[PDB]
Amino acid sequence: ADSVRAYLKQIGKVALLNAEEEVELAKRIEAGLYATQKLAELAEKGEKLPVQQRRDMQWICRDGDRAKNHLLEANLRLVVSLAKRYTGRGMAFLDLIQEGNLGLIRAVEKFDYTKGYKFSTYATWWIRQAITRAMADQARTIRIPVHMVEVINKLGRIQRELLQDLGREPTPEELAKEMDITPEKVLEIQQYAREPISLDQTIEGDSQLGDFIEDSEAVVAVDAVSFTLLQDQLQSVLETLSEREAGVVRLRFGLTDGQPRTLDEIGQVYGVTRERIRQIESKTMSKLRHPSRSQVLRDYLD
Amino acid sequence: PPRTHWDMLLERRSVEELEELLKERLDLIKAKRRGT
Amino acid sequence: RRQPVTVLLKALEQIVERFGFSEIMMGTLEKDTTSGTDEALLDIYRKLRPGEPPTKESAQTLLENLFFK
Repeated sequence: ADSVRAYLKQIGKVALLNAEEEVELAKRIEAGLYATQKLAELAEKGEKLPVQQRRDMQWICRDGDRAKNHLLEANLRLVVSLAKRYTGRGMAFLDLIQEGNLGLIRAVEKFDYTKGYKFSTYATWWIRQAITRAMADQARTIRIPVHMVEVINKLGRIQRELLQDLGREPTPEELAKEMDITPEKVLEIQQYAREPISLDQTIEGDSQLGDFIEDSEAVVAVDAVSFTLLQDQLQSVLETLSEREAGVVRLRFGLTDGQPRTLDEIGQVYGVTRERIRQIESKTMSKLRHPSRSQVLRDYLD
Repeated sequence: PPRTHWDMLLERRSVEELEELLKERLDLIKAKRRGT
Repeated sequence: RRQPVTVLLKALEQIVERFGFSEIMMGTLEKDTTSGTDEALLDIYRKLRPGEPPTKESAQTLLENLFFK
């Protein structure tokens, strides 16, 4: 009928364990893990083993995984027990549950039975960390990193505490001193904490927001034509200049090629010292400023 | 170079502790087949 | 749709005696197959939570937790 309703149906099909049961599973899971590593090291070093001993060693490797999976399936209810408390903070319940299961996995990987502590005592840390670590990683569409997500929560914490001490929302200078940071830092943090909004959202009636965004780089027909008319006007001026003079002005700004060129690079094509190119440039520019040549382009200024 | 289940196990128990554990586990299967 | 009208009081004797005035109400009751308080509370349970095996405690807290607290 419902997705989550289906998952709880199946996790409940495994009976919860007791302390002695946990310790045993934690032993077999550990022996199988060492039995596996032992055999791998042997091939590198040689060290063949008794044909029979190797047989029941490989079975211990195989047997440890049943202990691993049996231990996980028994404490799945614990994950859901912890995940419920974090719904509605930007993550679906199932995603919280799965990330919690990841923490449960490591808890099993890192569990120590010799300490004699109940499993739920230690596994709760890993499930809680795996869920919150996941929320910082995913809950936001723009994905602030963890340390920055940590300072945001700490800042809001401070504002909350202070608000009760002061009776009013604090000013940036007060939060800056209370957190031991600069007032321009806390302001920069409050800009990061902004969360996005949906274009597909609608605003009054039947009009989605998305239809109001301008395309900035869209070609504006009134300017692109004048640009074409402008580059034709410049083509006229070049015919008035000396053939060497017109060639220099282009290459310096790369009108034909589309890329500028430095003087030394303009010296190779014309086989002259780069200073001479600078001199020719200066004389030709001043002549371009001459009253006759530039009169038309004044109006084309903007 | 990840951090694997072996690394996490070796960090908390020496090879002599693991070896003695393996010996116990080996004797269990040893008793099963040998002793009725 | 159309839970038997009798199952609700079974969820909560002499059901016929106190309401003997209505002839049709007794006709619907005669058509109701459930008998007893716990046996019919399972009938009403199956439709409220489709997919959960009832518990002896959950059956009784089901009806009271729903509408009376």
